[PDB]
Amino acid sequence: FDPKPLVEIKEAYRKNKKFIRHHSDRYKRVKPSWRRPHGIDSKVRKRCKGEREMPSIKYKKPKEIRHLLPNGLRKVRIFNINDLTPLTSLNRFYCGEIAHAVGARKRIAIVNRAKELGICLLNGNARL
RNA sequence: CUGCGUGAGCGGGGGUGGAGGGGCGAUAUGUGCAGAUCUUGGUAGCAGUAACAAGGAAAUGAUUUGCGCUGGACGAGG
Repeated sequence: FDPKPLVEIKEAYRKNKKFIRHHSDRYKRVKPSWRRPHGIDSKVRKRCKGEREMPSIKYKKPKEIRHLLPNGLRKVRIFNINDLTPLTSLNRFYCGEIAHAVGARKRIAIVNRAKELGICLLNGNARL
């Protein structure tokens, strides 16, 4: 089908590189979120041997698998019972997710609609 | 603890918590920090360290005995 052969092209493009800020393992006041250096003596900016590597557009994914869920579908966020309506002509390419702040009274209503329409839920079986 | 994004960042799950919180378009800005012998607050190592005190005794201590030298009044100040 759609999910099964895509999940193995997705795995061919997985990188395990992280892009962590220089010296963030040495000072607690430097946070790990990425920043580019500007110093007059900076060696990360020159790409010397041994230093951490910088991010760039040559690591970006093909358009067909970028943002794919691990099971092979696209994610949609759902707040209402009326949010499921557009997922009827396409219920084999999407996987719904119920927002965190929706209460358990309304979650019963959403979970029953999606069962009688054949729509996958990434989030069901929680807070029940 | 876990998913997505080259990245700035954005989601979901289990505890805690006990009242509010968001998306999208235009618009107004006191709009993003590692440094300034930066400002204010809190906290380490140094270190239980330097420095200081432990005043002669007699089971008891209104009794016996050993040592030091300021002692008593008026004014200012309190």
